[PDB]
Amino acid sequence: AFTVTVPKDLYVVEYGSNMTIECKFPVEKQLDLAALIVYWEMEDKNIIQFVHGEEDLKVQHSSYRQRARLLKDQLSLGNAALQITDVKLQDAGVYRCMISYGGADYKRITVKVNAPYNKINQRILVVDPVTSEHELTCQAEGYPKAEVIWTSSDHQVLSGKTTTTNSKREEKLFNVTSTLRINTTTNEIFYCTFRRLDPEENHTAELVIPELPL
Amino acid sequence: DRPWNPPTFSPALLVVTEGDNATFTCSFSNTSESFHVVWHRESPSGQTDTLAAFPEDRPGQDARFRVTQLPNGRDFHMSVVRARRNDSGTYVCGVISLAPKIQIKESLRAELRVTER
Ligand SMILES: [Cl-]
Repeated sequence: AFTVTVPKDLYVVEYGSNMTIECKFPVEKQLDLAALIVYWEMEDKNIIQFVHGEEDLKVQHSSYRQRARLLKDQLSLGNAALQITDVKLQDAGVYRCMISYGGADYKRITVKVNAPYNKINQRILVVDPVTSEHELTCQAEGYPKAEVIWTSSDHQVLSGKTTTTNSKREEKLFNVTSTLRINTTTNEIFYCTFRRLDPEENHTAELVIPELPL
Repeated sequence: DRPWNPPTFSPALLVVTEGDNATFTCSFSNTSESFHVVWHRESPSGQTDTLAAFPEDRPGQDARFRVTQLPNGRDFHMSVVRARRNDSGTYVCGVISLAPKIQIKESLRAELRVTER
């Protein structure tokens, strides 16, 4: 019967970038907008509702107000392309497209959002010039929680104080700042490494204590 | 605005022998004047295969897969004529409401086992 097909069942998008996911549907002649219906949703939230050749924005979710849109140009070629700007963690999940055009079908697209600790801000402060004690600070945002490893150019393991808090700018993002107090000489190099946790669910086994054998 | 429940895809495990026919049942309560019911095969690697739908257009389907409506209008039979050993796997049915509002609900996965003769 009428079948909607999807080129990529999975998209991996960088946090803060723009993504465009596509759903294909059969077109053998001129696109008849009056009989065409296009529906985009994610976690029971309406994203795009295209009916009678026009986009119905009344039912659209607040989260996608002025950042989501359907590419009209691609529709004539039989391509339902959803473009979302400024992708956040909340945009990570399972999307669903529905197409009605002389028949009806729907497909599923998994979207993954990666928020790395790749925007690292640093600061260097002299605490005491007499003892040449310095204070080094690294900060970055991402998900999930990250620990900071301080190493010298000798790659010796150093211990600093790390503070992890929620990001004020965007929800569900962790702001990670670490501070190291150390006496050092000029032009020596230090490294702050942000080790992140698995962005996938952890695995757990349940253990139940049995009766004591004879 | 009357809420309705997701479709049921019974049996959860259908076991038939190759050469015979297998039939699923997709049931739900329709409050829609215009609606479609589709049949998907969900295999690993993320590929979703559309087998049949109601109403039937002709659209070119495998013909071994067809979806037919029972007289009561609430139960639908997803049939496979002469099931192959390669027909094993997980299958789902979904419903598309267009008339009252645009909403989509999908049934649970149902495993189909095709045993040798
Ligand atoms: Cl047929």
